[PDB]
This record gives sequence, C-alpha cells and structure tokens, in this order.
Amino acid sequence: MPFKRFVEIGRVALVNYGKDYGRLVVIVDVVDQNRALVDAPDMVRCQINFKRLSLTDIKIDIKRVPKKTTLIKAMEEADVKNKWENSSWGKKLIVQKRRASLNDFDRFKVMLAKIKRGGAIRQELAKLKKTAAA
Amino acid sequence: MAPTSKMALGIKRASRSHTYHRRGLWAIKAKHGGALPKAEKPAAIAEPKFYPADDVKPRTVSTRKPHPTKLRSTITPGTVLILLAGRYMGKRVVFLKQLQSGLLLITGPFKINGVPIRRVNQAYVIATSTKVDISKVNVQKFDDKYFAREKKTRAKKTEGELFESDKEATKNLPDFKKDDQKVIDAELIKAIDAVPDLKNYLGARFSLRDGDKPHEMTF
Amino acid sequence: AEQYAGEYEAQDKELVQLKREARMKGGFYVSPEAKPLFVVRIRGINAMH
Amino acid sequence: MAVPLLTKKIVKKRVKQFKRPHSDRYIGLKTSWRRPKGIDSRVRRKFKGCTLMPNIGYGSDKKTRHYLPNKFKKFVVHNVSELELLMMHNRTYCAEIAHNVSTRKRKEIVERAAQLDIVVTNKLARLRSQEDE
Amino acid sequence: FKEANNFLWPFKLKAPLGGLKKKRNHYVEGGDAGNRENYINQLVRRMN
Amino acid sequence: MVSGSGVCAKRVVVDARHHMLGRLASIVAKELLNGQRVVVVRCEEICMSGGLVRQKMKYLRFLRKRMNTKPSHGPIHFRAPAKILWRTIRGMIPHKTARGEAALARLKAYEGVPPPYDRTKRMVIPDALKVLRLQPGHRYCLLGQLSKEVGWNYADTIRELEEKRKEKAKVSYDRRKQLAKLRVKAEKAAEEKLGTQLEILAPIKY
Amino acid sequence: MGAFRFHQYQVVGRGLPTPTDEHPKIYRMKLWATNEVRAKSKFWYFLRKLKKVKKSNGQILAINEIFEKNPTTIKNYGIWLRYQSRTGYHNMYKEYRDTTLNGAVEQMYTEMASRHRVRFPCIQIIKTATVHFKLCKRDNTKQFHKSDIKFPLVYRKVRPPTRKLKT
Amino acid sequence: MKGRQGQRVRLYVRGTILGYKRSKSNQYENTSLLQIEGVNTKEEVGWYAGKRIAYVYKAKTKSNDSTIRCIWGKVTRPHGNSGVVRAKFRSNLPPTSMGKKVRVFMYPSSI
RNA sequence: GCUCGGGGCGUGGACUGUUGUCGGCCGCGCCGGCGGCCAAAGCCCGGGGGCUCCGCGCCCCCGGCAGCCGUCGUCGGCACGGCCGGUACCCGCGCGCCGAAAGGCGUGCCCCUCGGGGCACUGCGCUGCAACGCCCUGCGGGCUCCCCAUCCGACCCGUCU
RNA sequence: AAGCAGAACUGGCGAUGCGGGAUGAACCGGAAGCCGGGUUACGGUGCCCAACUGCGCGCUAACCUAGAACCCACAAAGGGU
RNA sequence: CAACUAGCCCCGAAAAUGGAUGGCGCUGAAGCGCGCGACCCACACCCGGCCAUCUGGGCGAGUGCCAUGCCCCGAUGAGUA
Repeated sequence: MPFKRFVEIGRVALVNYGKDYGRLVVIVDVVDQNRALVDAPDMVRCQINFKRLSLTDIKIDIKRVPKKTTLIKAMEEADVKNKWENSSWGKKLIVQKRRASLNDFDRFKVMLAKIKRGGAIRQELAKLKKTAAA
Repeated sequence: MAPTSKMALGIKRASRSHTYHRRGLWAIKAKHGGALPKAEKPAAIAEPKFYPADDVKPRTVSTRKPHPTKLRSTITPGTVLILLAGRYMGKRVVFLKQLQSGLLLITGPFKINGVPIRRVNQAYVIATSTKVDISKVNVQKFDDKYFAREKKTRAKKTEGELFESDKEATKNLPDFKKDDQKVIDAELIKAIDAVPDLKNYLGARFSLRDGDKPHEMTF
Repeated sequence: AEQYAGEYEAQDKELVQLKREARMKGGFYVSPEAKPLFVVRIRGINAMH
Repeated sequence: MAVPLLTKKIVKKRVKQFKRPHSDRYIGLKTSWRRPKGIDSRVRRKFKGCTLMPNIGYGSDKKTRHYLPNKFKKFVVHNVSELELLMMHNRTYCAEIAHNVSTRKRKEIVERAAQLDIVVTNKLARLRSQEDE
Repeated sequence: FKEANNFLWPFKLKAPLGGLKKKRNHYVEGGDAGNRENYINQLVRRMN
Repeated sequence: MVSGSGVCAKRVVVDARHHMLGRLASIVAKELLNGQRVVVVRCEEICMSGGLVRQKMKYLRFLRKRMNTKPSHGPIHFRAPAKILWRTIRGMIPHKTARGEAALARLKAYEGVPPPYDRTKRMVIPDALKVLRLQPGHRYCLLGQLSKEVGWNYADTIRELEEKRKEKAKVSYDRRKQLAKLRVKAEKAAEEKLGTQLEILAPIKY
Repeated sequence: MGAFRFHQYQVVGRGLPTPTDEHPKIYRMKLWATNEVRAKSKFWYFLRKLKKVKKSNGQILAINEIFEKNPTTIKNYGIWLRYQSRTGYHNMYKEYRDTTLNGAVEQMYTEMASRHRVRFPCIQIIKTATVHFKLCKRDNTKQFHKSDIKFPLVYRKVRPPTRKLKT
Repeated sequence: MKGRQGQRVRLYVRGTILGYKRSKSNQYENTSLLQIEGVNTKEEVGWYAGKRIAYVYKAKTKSNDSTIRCIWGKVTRPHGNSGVVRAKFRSNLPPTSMGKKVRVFMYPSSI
C-alpha cells in the first residue's frame, strides 16, 4: 500500500527517515503520490521525495494559503493532541526516545524499582485465580 | 592546538623564564656550566651509552600529565564511578582522590560491598552523573607510598636473614590497611544513606542486556 | 584574491538577478584568469601510445 | 638499539621454509631448494600458495644475522687456544663445543669457559657426552 | 619563478580518500580525468 | 530501520507463513552460517511471487532434466515443499565444505507445527509476500500448489496439516482470554497497593 | 536539493576574439550541470556547433548559480526537449508540474532514461518557460494540482486518507 | 568473592566473528571482521574502537591447571555499514571460530 | 686497602608472556566560526500588477525585517583507537625556588592598553618511564603428524611448443 | 566466412602472477622485495562471497524460451488494440 | 479516431549425455534502466620497520687487527632465453 495519497491539505505525517529525525509535519500543498510539501510551525519547509514516509491517522484542519506563520496559528488552536500522540495514537516513536534516556544511574535505579513493585502485584492477582481453580 | 598555542607561537616562553630567574642572581651558570662536573677515567670499554641524568627529568613530568585531562573526560573528587575493568569491575564506587602514580583511590564501604581501598586505572572508568559528597572524609592517610606491595625479596622482615617459603608474590594484605579502611569508610556511609537506595545500588552491578547499545547507554 | 572579486562586485550589477529568467548576457566587465596548473597522474603507463 | 632489533628478528620470523616443488610426492626429489628453471612452473611465475621463493628481502636485520636467539654470536670452539679469542668478546660471543672433540677434552674447555663467564651451550654439550639425558 | 618551479622532483601523493571518480571517462561525463580548477583542489585535499 | 528479527542471543524460530520463498531462504541461510539454530515452521504455506505458469514451468523443466539419460546417482528433483525449501538453502550455503554441511544440519523443517511449540513463530522484517504487495502485484503461487503436481509428500501432508491447525487454534484462543484478563485487573491493583509513584513513570517509558 | 541533483547554471561569458570594433556576444542555452566541471564544456559546445567561435575564443566570464524560483511551490516549466535515439535528435514537448529547477532536471532525466534510453551524450533542452496553472495545456501531472489551486476540487476525492487502511 | 558483585554472569555485550577480512578471491587472517550483535549502523560501531576482545574457549588439556584458555585482542576501527568492525588479536583467532560468538567488553572506556 | 664467605642494612637484577604511558604515523565519529554566491529563501509591515473573472486562491515584482539555507573555499575545537618506536649526539630536555601533583614564580619593550598577548635576552651534560607472573615447583614455548577452518589449487615436474 | 590466411600502427602474451570477468595464457585493473597498519583500483554489496534485503524514480507479469555485466559464449527481417 | 516514435514484455526463436544469469533463488527484485550516499576491495598506493642492489657521502695518524672493513644516504628490486 503506497501510503496515503489524495488531493487535500492538512494531513499530518510522521518520520520514517528524512533528515530532522524527530519532527512531525503537515502537508501544505500536494504534488503527486510521492512528493509533498511539508512544513512545521517553527521549522524549515522542504518539498521532498517520500516513497518511504507514511502519514498518520490524525488530520488537522487547515486551508489553502500556507505561509510559515499561518501554520503556527493552527498548531496553537490544536496543541493538546500532540502530547497524547507521542505516547500512543499513531506515532509511538517519541515515547520510545524516553526509554533510551533512562539508563543513567538515578534513572536506571528508579527504573528497576518500578518492575519490583510490579512483581508484587502479579503474585497478589495470581492468588485470587489460584483459589478459584483449586 | 588550543593548549599548545602559547608554546607553539612563542617557543620556550616557560623555559625562558627559568634562565632569567637564575640570571637574577647575577652571573652564574654560563661560567659554571663549562667547569661543572665529572669525567676522565673510564670503566670497561668506551662507555658509549646511557641514562641517569638529564633524560629522566622531562619524562617524569610528561607521564604525570595524562592522569587528569586526557584520560579523565572530567571527574571531580566524590564522583561515582563505574569500574568497567579491574578485579572489582561492575561495582559502582566513590572516588577518593587521584594519586601521583595516576591510579585512583576509591573505596566502597567494606561491609556493604566488598571493594577495599585499592588502586584502579582511570582509563577503565565511565563517569556517571551522580556525585556523592566527600566534604568531611579523611582520604589524606592513604597516599601513593602507602600502596607499595611488598615483593619476594626474602622474608618481610628487616633483611639479610635466611628465609622460608610462605611469601605472597602477586598479593599482600598489610594488617594496617585493614584497620585504617574502617575509619575512612564510616564517613562515606553517612553521605551514601543521605540519598535513598544508593547503598544497595552500588553492589548490584551494571551490565548490558542483549539489544542494549553501549553507545546509546552513555551515563 | 578577494579584492579581485570585490572589484567586480562593485562594478557589475547586470549579471545576477534577471538573467536566471532569460538566456544570453549583456555587457559590463570580465574577470581574468591567470593560473598555473598541477598535474597528477590518474592512469598508469599500461596500454597507451 | 641491539635489544629491539633482536625482538624484531625472533618474533616476526621469516622461517618460511623453502621447499622444492613436488618434493612431497617424489621422495628422491630433494627438500633442498633449487630454482624452477622452466617457464611452465607455477612457482617460477610466482603464484601464491605454491610456496614463495627465496629472495633477499626475506632476509633479517644485519646485526641479528648469524646470532643465537640469546643475542650471542655462535662460535664452534675446537680447542683451548680459540677460547682466548672469545674472552675478548665475553657477552657478544658464545662457545659451543665441536663434534670432533671427545669427552675428556670437553671438560678442560668447560672449566676455562667458566672463567671467561661464557657459560651457555658449552657446558650443556659436555654434560650429554659424559652420560645424561 | 619558473625556476621557483624547479621541483624536488616528484610529490608522492597519497591515493585519494573517498576514492576516485571513474577512470574511463573525462571530467564532463562524470569521470575524473582532465581539466577542472575547482575539483582538483578537492581531490588533492583527499590525497594528503 | 533496525532489524527486530534475525540473529538473537537465543531466540530463533522462524515463521514461513506467506513469506517469500527465496527471500526467507537467503536470510535463514546467513543465520545458519552465523551458527544459529533455525527452525522453519509452516514450510508448505510459503509463497513464490509471479503467475502460476512461470513458477510451475521452472520446476517442470528441472523434472525433465532429472528424467533421462539414466544412471541414478545424482540428478534429482524434490517432490515435497519441505525438501524444495531444504534444497534452496543447500544452494545458498557452500555445499562442498564440512562447515556448510554442519550449518545445513542446524536447519529443521516442520510442516504445520512441531509437537507443541507453544511459543509463536514470528515474522521476519519485511520478508513476506503479503505486505511487499499493494494487494495483487499480480499472482503468487504457493509451494503446496506446486508440489501436488509433482507427487508425494504433499499428498499425504495436506490432510494431516488441517488437523494440527484446528487443535492448536482452540487452545491458543482460550489462554489468550485469561492472559488478557490479568492485565485488566493489574492497573486496579497498582492503585490498590496504597498508590504508586514510580510505576506511573512507567507508561511515560512505553 | 541536497548533494545537488544537477543545478541549472546561469553561465556568464564572452566570445573573446580580436582587438577589432566587432565582437560576438555570448549566447546561452541554459544547461544543467554538476558545478563548474560539467558546465564549461557544454558552454563552448553550444557556441561551437551553432555559430562556431572556437573553444579558446570562447571565454568564460563567470558561472552564477540559481536561488529559489517558484518559492518551493509549483509552477509549470514548459520544456522542449531533445533525445538521441536510433539516429539523431527527436522532438518532445513536456510541460510538467515541479518544485524548482533542481527536480525539474530530475523529472526530465528519468523520462529520457526510461523511455528513450539516455545517458550524458544526449543534450539538454531548448528553452524553459514557466506558465500559470489554469493556462498550462497538455495533461497528466498538472491537472491534479490545477484543480486544487483554484479550489472547489480540493474538496473532491478527500476520501482515500484513513481509508488507505480500511476506514 | 572479590571482584564479585550481585548478578550478571554475562559481563559483556555480545558479538559474533563472521569471518576474516576478505575479497571474494582471498582472505587476510591478520584482520578479522566481527558483526557485533545489536549494532545496526556505522555510527554505533564507531564506539567500539579500542575495546578489548576475549575469545574464551575450553580445551581437553590443562595448562596452568585449567582447561579454559583465552586469546585476547583489541578492536581497531569500524568496517562497513552494518555494524561490522575490524579487529586484531595478539595471535590470530582460529578460523574454525567462523560462526562463533566472541565477547566485546566495555573494559577500557572512552566515555 | 682489596677479595671470598658469614653476619648486619638499603636498592632489587634471571628467558618469556601480559598491562599502563610519552612521541611519531594513519584512520575514526562529532561539534563550532567567518567569508564567498548584488546575497537571498523567509516573516511581519506596506504598495502595485497580472492570472483566476465564480471568487476564494494562485503567481510575479519592488521597499523596510527576527530569520537560516544549499553549495564553494578556509580556519577553528573536542572525543577515541590501531600500528610502530621510545626517540642511544643539537628530537626532546634539566641544572635556584615553592607546589603531593600538574604547574607556576624575571625583566624590558610594544600591541591590547580591560582580560591578556606577542617579542628580546647563558652556557654545559645526556637519552626508554609504571606494573604483574614465574625462571627452580612448574610451565610459556618449538617441531611433526592429524582433525576442523581457509586458499591459488589451470594434474606432479621436466621438455617441446 | 573462420578461434582463417596476409599487412599497418600500438600494447600484451611469449617473459605475468596477483585483483576482476563464475571459470579462461592474451580482455579489464595493475607489472610483483619482505612485513605491519592505513587507503583504493578493477569488480561488487540478498545468500553463496568480504560487503547497504540502503535510499530515490520509473519500467517488466513472460504456457511455448521472463530477465540478469565489455571481450563472451550467439541471433535477425518482420509482427502485436 | 488514424498514422507514427521507442521502451520492456510476447511472437518470430527448432537438436541431440540432464544444465546452467556460475548457483540458489529473486516480481514496490536480489530483475531491467538510472540517480544519490555509505560501504566492501590486488603482491597497487601511502606511512613506518627491515633485506640486498645501486647512488651519493663519511670515518685510519698509528698502536685491535676484516678498511676488499665499518657507518650514514635516498631511490630502486617481477623475470624466461
């Protein structure tokens, strides 16, 4: 399936390589089933060839005429959703970054501790099922 | 490039100062230099050869320089270290001081975790973001000369005597070091317990799981 | 070397802007070359006249 | 000077060992190197794996030439008179007792050699000649 | 200063880092060979 | 991106379900050389892209070349999907050396499912015919549609294949339901233990 | 584009001849090149083939680059294009939708490579002239953007998105 | 014991010796190519330069009263896009080791 | 006064293998600056035009502007490692003082005139530093065959050609 | 017509391995002391087989021979809604 | 709607020991054309160590003697008849 293709402004996309390596973008103008003109609010625009970049579920409502500034206004109106997106809602990459930066002494010590508390929960639950069984 | 620039575009600015200080005395080692020293009555053969003297002096200074800076990445006294090599490797330990040898004094408190006083190399170590406060610890007693491991000269005693085989060639525990270690360790424990759960953490060990990347892991 | 380019920066003004949207060029002024060369041998002595 | 040159010679080795081609399957054809005269030999054409040929470049450092691995220069010593020449060198030269010399005459060579302090291999050769493993 | 040429006699350049452009073509066709002022200095700074 | 499937410290079980025959064979062969112990399961259900006609004729001409001027002693064609797969790996791997013979011996082919491997076999990073295709991309032809036209081993296999799938399907679903249920009450039981602080940092580490 | 793609070069020159009151001027066909290396040879060749001057009597004043024309967005480069196949050079007029001059080269180069089988000894173009979205006349690529730029038809076939998957 | 801590028997991140440095035609055993497990890219394998390598093996014979023997080495520089690395050893590793796991330590740490 | 041995004290030397380091050579990844290419994408403000003539919108140009860009050139900074060697006559360097240490400590001159900088000013002597094992108990090792790995294997050589 | 017979120029083989062309005396790359370390050529990078199942943009669906690297292991007139 | 242009695929294209893009196999290729990076890679190239040969030095004033010696150079080294 050669990603989402269309004729319309406003569909958000998520990285599968570019430069940038973070970045979420919206398609401001549309130019065949490969190329797209992508921009993001405080970030430099590029019209770029993307056989292998795929577009996410969430769409933001924006119109024709795309400055740099117009995009920012739409982002302010939206906002909110972006926070959720990182964890779960299409993207998943941004939350994955956090895992890597979490093996750093204090962070690692805390991380191991979470699992230990979880260990106890599994035992407690298992007892309830076990009594019912036998 | 940046440290070496002063010397490079000077040539011998430091070494110029020393001659002029000597000359501040008046008139001196120009005259003394020709007269100065020994020679003429040889040994063995030609005596074509080598050292003591002159040569030793720059070499000792140069070997001192890697001990901070080059090896170090940056590390202040009381940084928590990971020993990646050495015997005690995988233990997280607290940094007491840097020796003249360039090896590091460390000590994990003996009771909680097995690490003794010990010398370890700087090169092995990963510098972690944690610091434990070594404000009022007497690290002073332990020095470079403190760490001489006795050789298998003879018996440990005064010398000149017929001896017995019950020496420790590659090892030696002085009794004095064991007494001293307890005192220094006591102060460290106070700092360690101040931040919670650090005490258990040191003994546990860090190692890289399958799928873990040492490059991404960097503390 | 830099002042040669700076001289033509000052004098010329017809070269740069419009000409991308057109072909040919007009007049004004010309920068000379005067260059020795360096020659490095890419290809061996095998199989050549 | 002398010491790193010794290290280079002993550790590196061009103990390639120059075996004649088809020495393995013809017994009478000698182990000793002789140069393939014919064009048709692969060894002549310098194919690798066919046993590389002796050349000067394989050669060791000039100082380390004809030296025992101790860094002593080996000299086969026939009799007592020749020991006096070795005495001048001491460290540099070694004494090794000749094949021709019989057991009684070996003993006088050893005791004199001890005085020179060129004990190495001289004593060892003699000890076997007595009776010893 | 054609006698401030009067060279050593060969500069023994290194083989280029990042390699050559193909040997079988001239400069125009994406080969290396022949005249080019800009890209000769680039090449010589690989041949350090 | 990063390959989640391939060489593993210990964890090599390979799904062949709707994989590409030669794509799978190539990567599996590399793993065998690397010293991994690869168990390919669902061997008959692997697909070869292209129209039936050109896939079939490839094997058909090989059968003719096996067929005549006869001793025995070598020229051979495999009738079975499992042994066609084995032959493919025996073309990838140097089949003229003891190391490659050993690597070949670390390959196992199981049809349907082995006696219960209750760990699922999981897909190799985009190996599959299904996805690599936009849907279509013309036809594909199964090994099990090729091998029925070549003779026995498939003919006995096909009846047996069905039976294994039905039995394991039932059990696998029922354990899934109970396993899922544990997680539902887990979040309630993380609150219940007074509360938690460290563990609510954990969904920020998804 | 990054690590070029083949920038079109606004190549400046003369036609250096004799201390006489006459002189030819420079003439240009605007050529895609890699930098200086590709540019110099074709610059001589255009003059030499058409009019003849020489190569030594061809003088290169400067080479000047290109900076963003079309502001990233789309405008319809009218190209007349010559491809060498089985004989000499054959006509083509492709007027297409494109980003900018880098990309414009790419789109023509791939069409030549595939269809007409083409490498460097084929020549470039004849002229490049942009035109407006409604005005541009031929077909395929241009139509999809044309219908969007004056809208009402932005809002047509918006249904493939989420339905690429299933919904 | 001393040098002992609180768990991980596997002290190292894993690696594999695929082969030696090679053409299609020939090998040079002097340099060995190791593909290091979990190392996807050229950038990541750049970390591994300077690290110590051990090939630990067991043998029928005892030595200094131990059947376990080891050959040590060091990582020289990276090789290729896939996270392969170049390595030298004090004495060359046995080429039967093609397809074996070998151990790449953290031991001298640049970080 | 010396020498052999013993007594008494201090320094620590025995093949070979290992690890730390200084210097040289080479690779390695990453970060930063300036200029070129009238500089301008760019954004806010302002003005006019075209196209669209269904209007949004699209385009184009010009003046003020955070801004950051692809390519060319150059300089600047880091972080690591391989290999070789330990520099055996001018490579490097010490010779008064303090400072575990590294390191710094004269003076004049001039630029900066702040922080600091550059620039001048004596002669001799001389080229390897830290550590571990053991030398004997015991053992590193060398060499041959074999097995496994790997490879040119144009059949082995000669001759004719 | 010929891997043919005979000239002209030049390079090779003969006097040439090594690397490449699966394999090949002559083609391609390059002339070769002995080694360590670096870096390339030719040619490659799915696996064999050292090395991107790398990115980009097209084309191809081949039941009467799918296609796949100069020399080179052949191939054409002519036909296809 | 018609006539063309030229890509790949199809036809034209039929041989004998069974068979060869070298093999396996490969269909958003691992195919075919092409671009862009990264990367792989000869006894080649570089740097260092080292051998002989050649070249240029140098050091005998005797009383350690190879002075056809010793020591410093740098470049070079395939090799049949």
